[PDB]
Amino acid sequence: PPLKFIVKKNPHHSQWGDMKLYLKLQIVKRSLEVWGSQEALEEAKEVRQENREKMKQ
DNA sequence: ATATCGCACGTCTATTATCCTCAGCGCAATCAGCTGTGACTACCT
Repeated sequence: PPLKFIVKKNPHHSQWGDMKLYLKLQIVKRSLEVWGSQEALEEAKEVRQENREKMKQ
């Protein structure tokens, strides 16, 4: 299902607020569904940072 | 004839509300990967 969000003005200045906020539980559930497991997500972020280091070098 | 009031001529000081440089989120610059065209260079059995 689509994930809803709340457009809440930032507690800081009125410079550019109106930030979107999502429920943490829904985001975690969606991430687990997409990636299968938390270990897969950890491996994905590790290989992403490794690729970032490879690209910068 | 000499001090004295009206008028003027300025000048010092102020009972009082302005212009600079740090913040998420979405559209655009960037990049790795892959492939296509052409000739080249070479290497094994």
